[PDB]
Amino acid sequence: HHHATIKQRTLKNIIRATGVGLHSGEKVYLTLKPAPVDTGIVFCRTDLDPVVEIPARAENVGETTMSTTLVKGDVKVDTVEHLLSAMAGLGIDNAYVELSASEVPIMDGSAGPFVFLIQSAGLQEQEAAKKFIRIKREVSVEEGDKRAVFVPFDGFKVSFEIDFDHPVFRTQQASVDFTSFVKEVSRARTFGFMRDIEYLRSQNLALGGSVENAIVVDENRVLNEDGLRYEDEFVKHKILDAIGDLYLLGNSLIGEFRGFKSGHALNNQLLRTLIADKDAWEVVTFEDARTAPISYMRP
Ligand SMILES: CC(C)([C@H](NC(=O)c1ccc(C#CC#CCCO)cc1)C(=O)NO)S(C)(=O)=O
Ligand SMILES: [Mg+2]
Repeated sequence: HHHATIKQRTLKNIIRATGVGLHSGEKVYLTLKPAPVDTGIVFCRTDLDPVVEIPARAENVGETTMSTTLVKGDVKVDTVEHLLSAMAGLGIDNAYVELSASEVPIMDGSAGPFVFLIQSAGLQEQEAAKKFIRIKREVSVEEGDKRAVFVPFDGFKVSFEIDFDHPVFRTQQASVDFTSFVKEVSRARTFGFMRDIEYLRSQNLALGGSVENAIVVDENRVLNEDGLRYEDEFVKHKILDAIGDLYLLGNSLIGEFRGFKSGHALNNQLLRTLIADKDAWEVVTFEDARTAPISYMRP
């Protein structure tokens, strides 16, 4: 009976998965491996000689059209946000993500398969304190009517509001206080509208997309035969995307995020503004899990 530091976590065992890239349609082999303390999440292109390694950090984000992409020179890793959301939701600090192709596999469009594979392998607590980024001041970015904000909050909470001119919503808004990740949002799938598909595919985007890995919406209806997993699956997926984009900070957050029609580009603009404003955040640890504002599942 004593105080217990909240510790960094990595994988207990290797995870292997095969899939297809949502936007490239390429077949890709994925391997998640444990990593030492303070490594962070690092993506490794193992189809290249030499292997190119890209830390999953805000400073390495290149394009943010359709998905969050990591770049180093001529080498990219596309669509990292759903896997990163699973890592953040489960509290994984350190891991190598090996990919045989430029895009993370889409799986079923959600973080569900990733959390299942990770939790089946199990997590391993490590002998070093977990570092948190605590929001100390309000930080806001806007572009037009889009908005993304960090607010101080003793915990971790994400709110999101979207406005789509579309019958399938019959405004969607949701707030989640991390209730917890596996239950609340992990299973929420990405979505696409048929009105955009021919244009997107002409741009070598959405080439792997299908009803097997996305909610496909036409003029009026969801086309997936078995429908939605949640009444508010769309905005729940926006929250999933935000959690993964925010994990590009490299540490879990103590604070609140509020998104208003935000997406990957504005999310990354928010992280860059936050990092530059060192008055607005500090790195903290917790030597006694009992007085911390966050708690994590058993490993
Ligand atoms: C929701 C987004 C934030 C983004 N999703 C996409 O990009 C996406 C997803 C699915 C399809 C499809 C299909 C099909 C079909 C049927 C056969 O042609 C196309 C695009 C995302 O989840 N990023 O993390 S989006 C678009 O609002 O930016
Ligand atoms: Mg998404």
